[PDB]
Amino acid sequence: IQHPRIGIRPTIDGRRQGVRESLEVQTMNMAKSVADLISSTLKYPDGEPVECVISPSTIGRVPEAAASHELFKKSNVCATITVTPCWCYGSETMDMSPDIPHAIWGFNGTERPGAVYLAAVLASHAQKGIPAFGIYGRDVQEASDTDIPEDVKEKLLRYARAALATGLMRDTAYLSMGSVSMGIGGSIVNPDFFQEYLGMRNESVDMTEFTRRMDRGIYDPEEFERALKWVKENVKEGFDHNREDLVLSREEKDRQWEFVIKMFMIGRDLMVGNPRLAELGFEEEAVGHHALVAGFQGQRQWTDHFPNGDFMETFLNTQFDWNGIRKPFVFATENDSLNGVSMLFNYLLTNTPQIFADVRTYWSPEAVKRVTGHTLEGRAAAGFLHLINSGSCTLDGTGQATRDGKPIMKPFWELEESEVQAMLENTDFPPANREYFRGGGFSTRFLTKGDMPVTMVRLNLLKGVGPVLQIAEGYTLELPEDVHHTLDNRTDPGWPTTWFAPRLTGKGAFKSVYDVMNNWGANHGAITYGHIGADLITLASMLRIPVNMHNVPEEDIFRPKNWSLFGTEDLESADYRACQLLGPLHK
Amino acid sequence: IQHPRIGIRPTIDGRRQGVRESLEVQTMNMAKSVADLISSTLKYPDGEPVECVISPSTIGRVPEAAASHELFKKSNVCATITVTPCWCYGSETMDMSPDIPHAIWGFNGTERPGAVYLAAVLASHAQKGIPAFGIYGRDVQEASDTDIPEDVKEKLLRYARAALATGLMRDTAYLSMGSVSMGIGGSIVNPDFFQEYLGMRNESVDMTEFTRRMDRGIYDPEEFERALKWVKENVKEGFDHNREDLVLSREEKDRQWEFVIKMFMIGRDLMVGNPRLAELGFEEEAVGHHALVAGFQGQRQWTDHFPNGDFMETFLNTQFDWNGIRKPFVFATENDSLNGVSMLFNYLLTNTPQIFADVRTYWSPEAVKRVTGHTLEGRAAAGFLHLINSGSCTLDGTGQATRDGKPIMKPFWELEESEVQAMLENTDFPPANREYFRGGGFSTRFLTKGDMPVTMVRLNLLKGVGPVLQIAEGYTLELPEDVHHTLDNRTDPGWPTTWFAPRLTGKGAFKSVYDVMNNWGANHGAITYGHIGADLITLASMLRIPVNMHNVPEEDIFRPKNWSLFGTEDLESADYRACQLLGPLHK
Amino acid sequence: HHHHSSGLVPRGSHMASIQHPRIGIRPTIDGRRQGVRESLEVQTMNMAKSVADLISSTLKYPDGEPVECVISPSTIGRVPEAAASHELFKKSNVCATITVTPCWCYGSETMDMSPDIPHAIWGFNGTERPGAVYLAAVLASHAQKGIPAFGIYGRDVQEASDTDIPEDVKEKLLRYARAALATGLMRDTAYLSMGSVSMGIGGSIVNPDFFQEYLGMRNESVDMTEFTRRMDRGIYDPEEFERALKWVKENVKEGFDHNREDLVLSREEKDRQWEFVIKMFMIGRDLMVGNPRLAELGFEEEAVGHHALVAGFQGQRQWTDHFPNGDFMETFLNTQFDWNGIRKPFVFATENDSLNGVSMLFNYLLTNTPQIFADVRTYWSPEAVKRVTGHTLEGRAAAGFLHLINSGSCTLDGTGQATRDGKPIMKPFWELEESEVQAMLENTDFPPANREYFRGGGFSTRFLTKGDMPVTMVRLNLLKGVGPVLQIAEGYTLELPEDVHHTLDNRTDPGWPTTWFAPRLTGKGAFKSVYDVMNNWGANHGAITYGHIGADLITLASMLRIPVNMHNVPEEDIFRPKNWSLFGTEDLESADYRACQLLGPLHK
Ligand SMILES: C[C@@H]1O[C@@H](O)[C@@H](O)[C@H](O)[C@@H]1O
Ligand SMILES: C[C@@H]1O[C@@H](O)[C@@H](O)[C@H](O)[C@@H]1O
Ligand SMILES: C[C@@H]1O[C@@H](O)[C@@H](O)[C@H](O)[C@@H]1O
Ligand SMILES: C[C@H](O)[C@@H](O)[C@@H](O)C(=O)CO
Ligand SMILES: C[C@H](O)[C@@H](O)[C@@H](O)C(=O)CO
Ligand SMILES: C[C@H](O)[C@@H](O)[C@@H](O)C(=O)CO
Ligand SMILES: [Mn+2]
Ligand SMILES: [Mn+2]
Ligand SMILES: [Mn+2]
Repeated sequence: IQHPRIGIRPTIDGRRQGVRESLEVQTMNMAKSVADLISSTLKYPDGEPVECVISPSTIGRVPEAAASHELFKKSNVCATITVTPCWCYGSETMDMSPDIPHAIWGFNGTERPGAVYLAAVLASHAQKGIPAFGIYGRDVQEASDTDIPEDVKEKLLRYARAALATGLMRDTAYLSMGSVSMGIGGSIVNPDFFQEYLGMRNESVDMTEFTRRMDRGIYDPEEFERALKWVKENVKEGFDHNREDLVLSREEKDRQWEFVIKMFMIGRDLMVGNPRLAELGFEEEAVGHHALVAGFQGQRQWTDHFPNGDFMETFLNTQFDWNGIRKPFVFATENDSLNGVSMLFNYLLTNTPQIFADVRTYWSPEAVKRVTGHTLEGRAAAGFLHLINSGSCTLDGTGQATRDGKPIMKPFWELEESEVQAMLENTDFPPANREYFRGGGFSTRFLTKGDMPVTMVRLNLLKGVGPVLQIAEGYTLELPEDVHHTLDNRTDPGWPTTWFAPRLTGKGAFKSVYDVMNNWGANHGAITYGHIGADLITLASMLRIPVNMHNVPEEDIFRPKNWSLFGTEDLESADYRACQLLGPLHK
Repeated sequence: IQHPRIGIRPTIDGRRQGVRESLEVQTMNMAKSVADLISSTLKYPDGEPVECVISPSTIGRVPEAAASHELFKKSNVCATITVTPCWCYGSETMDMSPDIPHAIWGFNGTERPGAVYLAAVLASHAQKGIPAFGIYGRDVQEASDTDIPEDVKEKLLRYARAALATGLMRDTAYLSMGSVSMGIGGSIVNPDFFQEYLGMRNESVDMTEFTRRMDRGIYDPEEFERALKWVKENVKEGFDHNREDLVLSREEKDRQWEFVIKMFMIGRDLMVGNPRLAELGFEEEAVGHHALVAGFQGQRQWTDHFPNGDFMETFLNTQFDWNGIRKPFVFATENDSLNGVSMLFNYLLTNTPQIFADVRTYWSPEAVKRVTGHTLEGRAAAGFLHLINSGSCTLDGTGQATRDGKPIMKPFWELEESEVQAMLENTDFPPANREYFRGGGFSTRFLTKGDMPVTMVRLNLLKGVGPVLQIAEGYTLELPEDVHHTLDNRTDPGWPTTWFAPRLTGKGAFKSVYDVMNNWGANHGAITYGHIGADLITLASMLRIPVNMHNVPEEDIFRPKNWSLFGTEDLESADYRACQLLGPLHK
Repeated sequence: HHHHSSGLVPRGSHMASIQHPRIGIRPTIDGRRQGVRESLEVQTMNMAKSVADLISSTLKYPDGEPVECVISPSTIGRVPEAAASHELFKKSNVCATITVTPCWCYGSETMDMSPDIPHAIWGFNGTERPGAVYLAAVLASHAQKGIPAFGIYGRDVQEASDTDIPEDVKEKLLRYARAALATGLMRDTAYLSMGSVSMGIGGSIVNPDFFQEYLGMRNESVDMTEFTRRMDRGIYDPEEFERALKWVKENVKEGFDHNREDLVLSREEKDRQWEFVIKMFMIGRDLMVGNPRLAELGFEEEAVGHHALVAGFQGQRQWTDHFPNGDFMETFLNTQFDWNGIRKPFVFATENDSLNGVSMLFNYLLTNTPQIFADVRTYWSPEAVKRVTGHTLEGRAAAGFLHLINSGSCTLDGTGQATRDGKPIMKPFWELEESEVQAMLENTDFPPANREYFRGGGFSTRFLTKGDMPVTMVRLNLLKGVGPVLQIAEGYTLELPEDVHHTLDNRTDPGWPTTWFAPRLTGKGAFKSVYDVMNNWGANHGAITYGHIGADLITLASMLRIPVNMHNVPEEDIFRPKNWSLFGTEDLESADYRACQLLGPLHK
């Protein structure tokens, strides 16, 4: 995990003998306010505070712009924010970097035309096709007012979180383990997508590597022993649903517990390397694949023979193991790289682990009544979705973490001992259903606490357009206990469950919960704690991915200012137009 | 100012031995009705009545179409209107000129298929990609009914005014004086825009020319003397806000009054020439630059040394000076050529002078209450915009002209003596603020009467798309006198002020007055008397400039009939599509 | 360094200066370790080391400094080493990449993904390991992923443990480096228009999209009133001025006055105009690069300049109609010395012909030699020469020639008075001897401007470029809907017989400077005849450099995805990214247009 910085660029009126000198402090202050707001509010996936850099001076004329540019280049700046309380020149003071986002915050004061620079400099951005965000506060502020108003903070932080996400993906890899899984689209990996849109590389390992490392001892054995121990004490084997002649013996299941632990270790070591492997004389294997995100093909070839990926998938995505509480490793079942990236967007925006799930069933109220007798009320009133992965899910997905007595998924550094324990307690691990996975393994079974605000997310590849994003904000549901159990046993009671109801709007594909599912573009979703729809819209716009479907309210949509020039009425079409024309960042 | 004509083309059923002869008069009459409606209702910027030409005969077969075409070519026709009460052939009778607008008015009668030609001939236009407007009245009329119904007149006149505007720009120049002003986008002049969209040329003069003409006596000295005299008697020097050591002596200010007068003269002579200059033996300079519109870079290089452009800018845009009441010369501060064209659209559509202004502040109700104590009511109820140029503004912008006891900006030929006097009385000219303009000059200070209906307009260049138009209909505001003075002194009390509130619609960027400002694409606006939004939409469509933002009601949107084929539901997207595909007129 | 109040003032010596873009050198290696990788480490890192030595010991920045190279933190075997590398280059100001290897490496795992900079790959032509094999493989990935890369592959199999770079490889590495560096040097700098459009000249209608999209460059502009403001307000170094005036009096011979009788200026006026043009120089120079002395004299805003690597003075019409012209200014900006000493030139366009300026800059940055700005004035056919002079042309002039002669100004370096091995050349400033500076000054005078064209006055530059010097005439033109296209014509300056020279000169504009130019004809395309070459020249201006740099420009242009519409470079010298050949191998021109078309400018 690198530390992309935000460059704060304080532009000023270049005229001296009065004007410039009188604005120096006020201008430099706006920069500091912003550096501070970011560095005290946002954190990298590793929990360290975000870092900003200010331009070496205020920017009144081009050479100051150049020096600012000089400094940012060697400072690993992934986005810029310009701030000004006055009029400044524009093409003379603007950042020209075409490969990063930019925001301009123009102080809404009267003494000095701050808003006038803002709009002028953004005209130049639109005219020169360098997308920039415009941040203009609602209320005239006093020339001395030191505060960042609330509307401005919201825009600054949305921007910064979105920008940071682009900053963190850049130059990292997606690691495929295997390749295509059962003809699943997102598992037919498209490097052009990663390269053009995300600035990302593609790495690739045949699953035989897993076997190789196992046969040849290419993993930490002190670590294996500590892990076996930890797993026995912490991980409860669940009910075996397997038919008589497929039920594995206790010996065989025990051997498989060892195996799937080894799998988890190897996956980790693949993604990020492991110094320990150099100590054991596997100097090459030790470096890893530089993967911020990976996936495991699994079915059919691997899972037909060897224990499945559930354990590995589950724990890679979970914020702890025998080594302690930690960042997750964003990881995709069935090597669904599109779902992986969907999860990755969510993760970089929140610093929270991410649920991978099949969108399994839509339950209409009529069908629940028929099958269960129960009439749905509250959030489930309008029907809902059975989100359930084919074996694995982040343990944080239980929703056992708590804030203000409500369920959440937390960044790892905020997790309490008791919370980790609760996730463990409320999960068991049923043997793999051997008709689907002759090779065995152990799935992950739990039920996500209800009444938890979440966003469900999917990237899809549309031929001849590229990626499109769909967003669905909603809430998890708790159902009556009898209702849950009827719908569970009828579906896959061996796998983890989340009951999801999306917020309806009466607009678009959100007229009804059916319409949502009927417009979902894959069998998979990434599900995050939090209502992060607006954040995703912004990120999408930074990366020029059109948003085909969302239920974020129009007022929170925050896009580079030049999107408006493609239209203000038909935001969706304006969006496709802008993305179409600008194309990906790294064409 | 040339006199573009409208070609009226009366098409008829070619079948004789009865049918044709029986329709001759009725058809020829429709033409005359239309020629008359236009020539008695519309006027050129010089006040002369618009001129029409009818085809040399009715058009029943191609050779009549050809003769019509022959005649129009040598008749300086800038748009056509076909009129018919009957069925006619279509591809046989249609105008093929691809570089001008066309309208078809099909009489809504029953005896004879007039509406049937209308729709057929427009199909051909759409099929052959020659955009045409369709003008069809709501109510069946009697075969003898000689009247142009109201819905038809509205469409005919909207079309004609829009068409005439394209007619008047064509083959004229924009003159830059200087080039880029303080990195302002619209001042980085794009000749492709002028050439491709407006059929216009680009002329260019370094500001040194101004100095040259001054040192070398290249202006009318009899005119200078009459002007000095007139300015002393009519122009009141305003309060000097300059700090002690910058305040200029009375001698020095007097020298500067002479200078800025000379500036005004030279600008005029540059734009349009001056026979007087040939008499004084400056035969070359006398021809001018053929500019229908120009701009003056001003800052930073000129204004840092010499008296600023305010006076010149102000009077060029004002409908009188020491030589009497007259057409304005559309003229842009800071050489903002985009604002200049915005003003020019407005001007050719109305024959009224045009306010150039920075969109300075958005005043929310919360902020007014905080700063002033006052709670806004009436039109200002929902917040408003401080429109204020950095020194200059058409004196007609005072709003001292009156119709039915309401403030207006009038075409010059309608101005009364007392009205001109009132504009003068209610304006003074404060010395230039020398921290911004070391070189001095005198700004233009007044406050625009409130409760005046206006449209604010801006053209923006969107990279890889081209120009896009934004329209904002609203009203000027009168604020409580204490309220005005607080907001003024706090901003720039030395410059001219217009308080603007746009009409909100709940659609698009017009949900709130903030949203309007937040979606304004430049620091500048052109502001015209009148609600001319619908006229601008039409003109935009003629020139294939997409409209990105407007608050004109959907029912008044009047575009070539083939726009509907790009869609009837999503008018904005249909619009971008059509403009995208057709491209500019002179590609 | 920071102002006591707000914000920046020139460190300095000057404010904006010549950047030091690095070439990043990536040694890639086989990832396998139970013997193989270790066995190749040394030979691999040597390749890298020796390439960095080749570049740093041969090539210099415009300021005379050795070019800087950066090596990857390690040999590159798997992605994470590539990431460590990219991580280093991102903060080391790397303008281009060279991958070297003697062995097989894992293509897409090891490749550089930067889309905004050139990449070359050199595969050791050895037998022991698949070096070329990596070369072809990784180049295939570049073409598949649309990230252009150059392929350097030596003609003759080398022994493992030969550490000499073969001559043919050297040629390619240095052509690449030279071109790559020109890209890196232009990037993030600005073009400053002084004035804007001059007499309706195309390239003087400055096009920011070109600068931004193609060159990664900014556009600055001041109206020429800024000169008058500075002159009137003393915004220029007056101590400097006094030295300059004295040096000019001593070193600048005023030329014969050709003016119409009633337009001839008095000695008093001429002397005033002399002071004026010197201040114009100082001011134009100050505008471009800034001046610490301006800060000292209290003009802190001004002191900073316009970050201008290249600039232009509009002049005509409205300045030169009134004040002395910019000939003196344009001349000395492009000349490699003045009162302050021998010095890099400041690349500078007459008539604000920005495209000429960019053509000049291409040349400057490829060669470190100053640049001739010319009107391509007249094509002299042998028949017209015979008719007009009675002389039958021979040697390099035999097939006719072009009269190259700017409308007043030209680099004094373009006299061709500097010398190497008996031959006339133009040199980088740091190689110029005293004799040579002196020679130039002695072979140039400065005629009063022609007041029928320049009522304001001033002084033109007049000299004759020495014949028999290899030169390249260059021009970028803008094609609507395509973008920039580049035309190149290699040839020689000519020494005409003296009678022929004076007859032709005096019919033309003997007040201006002359280069007589013969382009190498090839029988191909527009180089069938000297006439054909002029008839296909796309502008009234050209940029002429010493040397034959056609191949270097071709490589440059491919890097910036600028097509070459016309060049006389031998086909075997054409050195473009490997993927250009996937666009075709017979029609190199069309392939080049398709490739530029598709890839587009670096920074769209
Ligand atoms: C149950 C979990 O086991 C290990 O991860 C411990 O290090 C954690 O802190 C937690 O107690
Ligand atoms: C005050 C104005 O002065 C001159 O323009 C007169 O010709 C006008 O008619 C008017 O009176
Ligand atoms: C005319 C003189 O020529 C050389 O002597 C230079 O070293 C001096 O600086 C001056 O340029
Ligand atoms: C268990 C199932 O057969 C799985 O193989 C498959 O349905 C999925 O997980 C859906 O992608
Ligand atoms: C007076 C100001 O400094 C002006 O130079 C500038 O703000 C404008 O007029 C805005 O375009
Ligand atoms: C004297 C003429 O006007 C010259 O200035 C003219 O031929 C040129 O320089 C063409 O660029
Ligand atoms: Mn699945
Ligand atoms: Mn302004
Ligand atoms: Mn010339």
